[PDB]
Amino acid sequence: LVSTEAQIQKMSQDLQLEALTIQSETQFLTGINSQAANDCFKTLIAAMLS
Amino acid sequence: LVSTEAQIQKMSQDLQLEALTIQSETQFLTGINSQAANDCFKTLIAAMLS
Amino acid sequence: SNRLGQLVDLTRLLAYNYETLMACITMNMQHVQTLTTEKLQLTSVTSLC
Amino acid sequence: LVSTEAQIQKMSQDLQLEALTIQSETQFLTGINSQAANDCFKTLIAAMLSQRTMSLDFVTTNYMSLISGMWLLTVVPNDMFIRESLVACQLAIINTIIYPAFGMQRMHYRNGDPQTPFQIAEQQIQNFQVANWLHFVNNNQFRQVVIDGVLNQVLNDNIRNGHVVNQLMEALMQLSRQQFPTMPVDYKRSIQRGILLLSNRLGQLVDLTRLLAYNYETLMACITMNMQHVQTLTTEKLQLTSVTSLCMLIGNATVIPSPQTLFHYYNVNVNFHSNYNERINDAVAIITAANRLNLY
Amino acid sequence: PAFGMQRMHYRNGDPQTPFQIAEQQIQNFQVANWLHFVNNNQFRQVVIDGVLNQVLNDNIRNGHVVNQLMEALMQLSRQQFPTMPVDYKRSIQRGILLL
Amino acid sequence: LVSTEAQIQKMSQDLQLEALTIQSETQFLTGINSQAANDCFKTLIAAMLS
Amino acid sequence: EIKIADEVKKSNKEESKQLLEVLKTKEEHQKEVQYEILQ
Amino acid sequence: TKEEHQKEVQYEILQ
Amino acid sequence: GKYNLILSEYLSFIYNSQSAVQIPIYYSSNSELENRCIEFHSKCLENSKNGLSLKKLFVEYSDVIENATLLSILSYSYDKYNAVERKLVKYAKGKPLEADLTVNELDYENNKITSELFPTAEEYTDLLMDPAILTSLSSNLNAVMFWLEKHENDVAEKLKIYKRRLDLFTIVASTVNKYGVPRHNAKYRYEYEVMKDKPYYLVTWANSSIEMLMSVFSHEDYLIARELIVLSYSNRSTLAKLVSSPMSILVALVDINGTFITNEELELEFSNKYVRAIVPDQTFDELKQMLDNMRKAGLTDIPKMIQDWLVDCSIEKFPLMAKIYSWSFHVGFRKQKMLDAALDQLKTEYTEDVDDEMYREYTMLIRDEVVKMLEEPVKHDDHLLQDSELAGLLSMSSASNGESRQLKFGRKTIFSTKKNMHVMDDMANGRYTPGIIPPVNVDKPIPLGRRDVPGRRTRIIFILPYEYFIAQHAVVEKMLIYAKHTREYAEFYSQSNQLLSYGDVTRFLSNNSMVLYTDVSQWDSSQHNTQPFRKGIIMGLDMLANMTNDARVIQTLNLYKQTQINLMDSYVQIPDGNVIKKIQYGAVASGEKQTKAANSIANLALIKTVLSRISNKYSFATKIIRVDGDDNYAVLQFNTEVTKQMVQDVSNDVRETYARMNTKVKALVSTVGIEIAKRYIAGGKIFFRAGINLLNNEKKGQSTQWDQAAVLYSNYIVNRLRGFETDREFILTKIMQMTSVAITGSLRLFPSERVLTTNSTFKVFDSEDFIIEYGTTDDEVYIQRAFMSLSSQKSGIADEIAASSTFKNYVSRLSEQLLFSKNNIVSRGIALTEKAKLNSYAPISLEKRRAQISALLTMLQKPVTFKSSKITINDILRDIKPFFTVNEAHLPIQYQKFMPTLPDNVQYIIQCIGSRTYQIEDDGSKSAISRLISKYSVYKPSIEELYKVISLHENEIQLYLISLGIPKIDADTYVGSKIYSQDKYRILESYVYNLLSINYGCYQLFDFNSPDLEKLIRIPFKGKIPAVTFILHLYAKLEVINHAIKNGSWISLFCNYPKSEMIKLWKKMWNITSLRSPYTNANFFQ
Repeated sequence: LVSTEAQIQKMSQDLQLEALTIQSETQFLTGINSQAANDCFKTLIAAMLS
Repeated sequence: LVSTEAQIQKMSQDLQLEALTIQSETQFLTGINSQAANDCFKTLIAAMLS
Repeated sequence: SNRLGQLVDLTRLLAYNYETLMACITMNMQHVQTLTTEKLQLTSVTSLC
Repeated sequence: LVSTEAQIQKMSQDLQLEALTIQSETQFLTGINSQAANDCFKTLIAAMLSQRTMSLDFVTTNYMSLISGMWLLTVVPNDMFIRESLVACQLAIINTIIYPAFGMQRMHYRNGDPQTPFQIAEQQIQNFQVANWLHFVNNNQFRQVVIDGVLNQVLNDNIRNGHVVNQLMEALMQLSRQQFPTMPVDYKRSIQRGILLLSNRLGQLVDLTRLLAYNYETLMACITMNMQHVQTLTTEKLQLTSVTSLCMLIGNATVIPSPQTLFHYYNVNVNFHSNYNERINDAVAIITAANRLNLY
Repeated sequence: PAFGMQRMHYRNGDPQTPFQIAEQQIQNFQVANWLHFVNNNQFRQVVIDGVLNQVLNDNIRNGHVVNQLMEALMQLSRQQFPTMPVDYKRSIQRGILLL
Repeated sequence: LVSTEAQIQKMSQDLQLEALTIQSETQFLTGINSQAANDCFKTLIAAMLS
Repeated sequence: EIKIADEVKKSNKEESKQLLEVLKTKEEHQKEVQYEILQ
Repeated sequence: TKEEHQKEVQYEILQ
Repeated sequence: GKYNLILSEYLSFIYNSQSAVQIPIYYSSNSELENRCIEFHSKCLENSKNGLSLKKLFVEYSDVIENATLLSILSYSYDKYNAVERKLVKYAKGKPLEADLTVNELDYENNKITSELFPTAEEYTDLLMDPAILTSLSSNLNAVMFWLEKHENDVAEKLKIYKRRLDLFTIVASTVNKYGVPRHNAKYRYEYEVMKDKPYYLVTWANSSIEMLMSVFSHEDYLIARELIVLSYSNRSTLAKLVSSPMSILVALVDINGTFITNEELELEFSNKYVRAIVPDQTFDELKQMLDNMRKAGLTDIPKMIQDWLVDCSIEKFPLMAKIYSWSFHVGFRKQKMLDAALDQLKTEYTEDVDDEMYREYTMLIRDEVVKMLEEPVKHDDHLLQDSELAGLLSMSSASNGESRQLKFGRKTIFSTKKNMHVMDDMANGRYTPGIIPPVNVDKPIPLGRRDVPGRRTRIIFILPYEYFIAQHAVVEKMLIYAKHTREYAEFYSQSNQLLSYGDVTRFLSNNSMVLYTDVSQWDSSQHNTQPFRKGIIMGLDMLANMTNDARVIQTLNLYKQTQINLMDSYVQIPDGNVIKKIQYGAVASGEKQTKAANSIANLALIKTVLSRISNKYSFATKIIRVDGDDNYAVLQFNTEVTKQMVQDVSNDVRETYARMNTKVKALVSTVGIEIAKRYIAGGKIFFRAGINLLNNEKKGQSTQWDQAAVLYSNYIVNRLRGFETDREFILTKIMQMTSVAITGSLRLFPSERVLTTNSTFKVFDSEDFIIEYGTTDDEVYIQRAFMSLSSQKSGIADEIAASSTFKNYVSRLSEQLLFSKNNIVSRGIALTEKAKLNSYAPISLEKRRAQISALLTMLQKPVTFKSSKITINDILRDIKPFFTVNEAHLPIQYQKFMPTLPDNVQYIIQCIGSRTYQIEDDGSKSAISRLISKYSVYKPSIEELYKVISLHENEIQLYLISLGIPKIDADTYVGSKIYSQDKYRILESYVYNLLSINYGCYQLFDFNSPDLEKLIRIPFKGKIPAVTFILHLYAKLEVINHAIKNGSWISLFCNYPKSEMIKLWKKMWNITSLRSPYTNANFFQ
């Protein structure tokens, strides 16, 4: 999987997060990790199968 | 060669960097040095020659 | 683009140095992809520019 | 002169500078002080009077230097500047202000070109105000006139009355209205800020041009030896930050040469001229006598 | 600056006031009208009860001149400030908004 | 008169003053007080009267 | 602490460090807003 | 201290 | 990095006994090394207790002596008796000096035996000789002898310096040894018992001579020092005046070949203008008479030097004239009896034969100036004039000292001279009557203080009741507001806070112009400062009374008028043995609130009248008139080039016209330069006298020996910048003598270099001259934190005063005058502010200082086991240091030299980056909060207090402002406006500039905004964190400038500071807990 650190950095760079401003874009980084990605993959395929 | 420090300062002026904002332009100054410039020149000419 | 003239000069310098040193090659310059490569960093290209 | 602190504060307000960056500012405010303004005034008038070539010193990152250089090339004939420095200043002005304003590709100017950057830009520029100002700067020259038996270099009558300052201003205004298609909005903002700083003092600039011309001609009346226009071996270095200081700090105070100062200048010139001629006469007499006496 | 006009080069000792020149040079009707009123606003010398008095224009007395000033100010606000940075127009707009 | 505190706060909100930037709007609040207002009223009316 | 991936929190790379600083500043700003609301 | 008082709030930016 | 070695060698020198032990204490930030430091200190203490040698311990803990930082040295000596005389007998080989007892007009000013002047111990007083400095003559002799021992075996020019100083010290030491070294007491005073059989001025003369001989480097230095040292033994009155007299003419003999021109308060634009010096024969006759007076006093070398310089009158050799001028002031003070000095001051010949027309015009001009100053505030009902009494109460801390009165607070009795405490006492006892101005006539004559300056005559100072200050404060503050924007008032004119310290006289110097300058320091009892002056002010007040409808403004003006009326008929008190002389004195003197501004007004009116009369015989335009304190100067421009006859005629006409009004003036007319009290211009160059005395003081200060060592180093720095170099090793020896503290009669603690040179309340000096001390290493940060922990101390006296019913009653009355009624929260803040304002009382400040020093001593006796997270300036600099890269650079010399007596390295800095253009004020004066505070009180909160306040809550800032005396409406306007958000940046700028001495020492002469300097600094800009950018740029500028100062070469700095680092440092930039001792402030101008 794409490195979580590298992808998080790229998302921050794209979102252009401003420290002095309260933004909705910040919450975009919530819960981004490889364990969650694998959880989604397994959940989707297993739920469709069962 | 153009002074690395002077060129970095000029480029930073041109880029309008903000310390409190995560920006793509912050990476534009990455790895700018005279050693790298000489390495690129030598690598290109030598690779074409050989 | 703030270094357009410098880029023209750099391209001419690269080409001239290449052909001047090419005049000193005695064995045929065979263009074929090699097994291993020489790594070139684009940050080095930015430094040169 | 306008108080340096007060003028710096006003310029910071116009530029909307970040707090505490006045000390570190290098795009607009660096080098602005009364000493530099006075030095610029003295250097310009003295170089024109003595017909000494001038050398322009500037940092291309300072936009205020480029706008003050626009004014300087408007008012001072370009033959007064060493060719390389004038070419560098014109190239910086063209590639930083004019061409980016009109969306033209950056000029690839060849060193040693028979034409100056402004001469090329005049052909390449379609805007009438900018092209007209460029043409005037290209063709602004001294006039050689023998006045009261002394050869003198006379400025254009439009420089003497400060009318050229309007022409330049027109060009600047046309540059402020451009879109800068290829540049980020911040670039247009910076150019507009520099032009705004210069044009907040349009009346002062007209006054300063008239004052320079008047002082020049008044002190020129006191010269007894021919003002020969020829490039000198060495130059006098003129910093564009000094020009910016002179533009930004000149008040409404008219300073003209004192009558006793004029008399002293004229007397010094007369004494030097008379000494020159008398020593020429002595040398010529001795040489001719030695030749006629066959002292081989 | 609101209308993009070149900065006035006003001469000390000029017979006309800056507003009198601007009135001739300004094309916007509301601003020019306000300039004309300011130029020609004067006291009326009137003898009331045997005493010479200086009387304000009736439009000043009922505050109607404020509406003309406000129309001129709104016209200035609507302008583009072509030669100025957007922050300068912002500052002028904010002052006009305060008023 | 309108409270100087309330009016100054309202003007600050309207001007959107920024601490980081040097602004012309910051001077708009200079010398606003009830004493100055009364001084202006008295000066204008007294000068017109005399 | 900031609920981000551990590899970003422990990173020595400048991008991750600036991201953490920006996130901390944002959290402090929101806390300041709520504190002013409470006051 | 003012910043220290503001820290007392129980807000976490990323849930 | 030489102070510790010199300290160790000095300890060996002064404690050369075999029982002498030096125990060096160390500290470290590293726990592993700190443990070794603690063990090493414990073992050293144990060995000394058992009397065992410590050499082996230096081998056992050689890492501590290497990697740890020396904190102090403990010295144990047990043979201190008669040590200095034992050392001195070696150097007493020469012939002792014999005083000439027929040199001074007054008998007691002749350096004869004390018994010959004070037959009995009851008659004795050291006030006429007291060095007034907390360091002994024995210490000065020890320092000189240590220097001689250290440099005994020097070679080359160093050997010549040693030989010259050895000859001068041979003179001094033989003279002192003839009578024996007098012994000081704990107060560093010399008693009758130890002075009976010695020359009365032996101690003070010896101190001055030691300073002079340690200030000798060249042969000319040696000649001047020998002449002055030998002559000042006998001459105590007229020597300095004799030597300084020629300068006033010399400045007029040097042509200008280019010059400086003041623009705004330090900004110079340079002219290439050439002006010839026009000197009439009468001036040359006066100079000849001055040299004859020099020779009649026994001078041979100094007049010969002046004559040699007079051959060419060149500015290149003028530094020798400036040297003589500066050296003249180092022959000490002239502390004559108050009776004689006063009688000299109030020696008046009043006449009815004065020009009535001139006096009426002068009075009218005074009235017009007063009206001009006070019209707008009076017409518009200014709040200060409405609340004049409250303004005076709030500003009492800025008032002059009163006469000592017995005050009681609670159960304690004190003898304060502070007028605020007098007001407290009078309020508590029902004696507070601002509406009544006490008379100052023969019934209640004015007590007199004295101001003494070397060379200059003594000035009398009124000591008035506090009612005069209360009545005059607001009116004089309005006067100062007017005078700050009036160019004629050189003392007050300033755009923000800085004065035209270089003066404005060279702008209009030309060949058709002449400058008339006059010393007016002696016009205190002149007839024009009598009834005409006071009545002009009274007429101005009467006119102003008709311009206002407010009863409170009218009452303020009435009280000011009453003060003037009372001072018109005033008497002065002068003690004389057992009889107090009451002497009629209806003239002007300092010690009154309006004295400075009123003197400026009167001098401007007088010079305008005189110039009006002088226009009768000559046509000229008066270009400028400047009234700068003790001097006046006006530039007159003519339609022709100035001739000798024109200069002589103008001088004579000015003198005669001043005499027409009974004013005795020495009107000096030049074309090229002037000589005033605070500077003199010659040849287009500016010079400042370097006459600050080091080992002698005008009067006993209210500071500690630590702070006096700091002041000694500050004075040495100022003298060095002005061209009078004293040996730095001697100054460091004095520093170690004065900063040492006796733990016991046998144990003495000497602080190390790190302790004394660290930025803190305890700072004394810098390791390098002219370079601010800072360091990024862990030990420096550690010790700065440790010292910051000791800054906060309480005062028992302050606590008792604040708890007293008198202070509480005063606070209640202040609160009710401030429109608060039993607020219970505002009152407590006001009480805190008043308790802080009590700090001006000398016992309270001394108690706090001694508490701080004692805490420091306890810390220094042990390795520093203190750790804190508190942020100091060194922490910031350590954070930002690793990201700076240094390269070698070059700056051309492109700036003129306008101060020829500057040290060569400082001059190099100025020539390369230029002189200061405009100054950012160090107190945050141009911040919104500071301007709001100044709107009501002249009390200036320290920039540290403002820095702390500006980061507090909104209500905390509001409460602080209300406590300072700002009305609630204005404080709430400031807070609700959120102006503190913008103000914090100005406050931080001022705070950092104060910490790093940007406006003191040589830094004040430099341009930190120079384009040349910023061309060497390359910091890529990252916006929206202005504090971090500001500190980075200031640090880079300091690094470059300090490198150039130390090395004479230039370095470019580059810092690409990461954004994350910027954000981390941003949090710390507003939590800086740092202090710098105000005693280390070296003000180049004074």
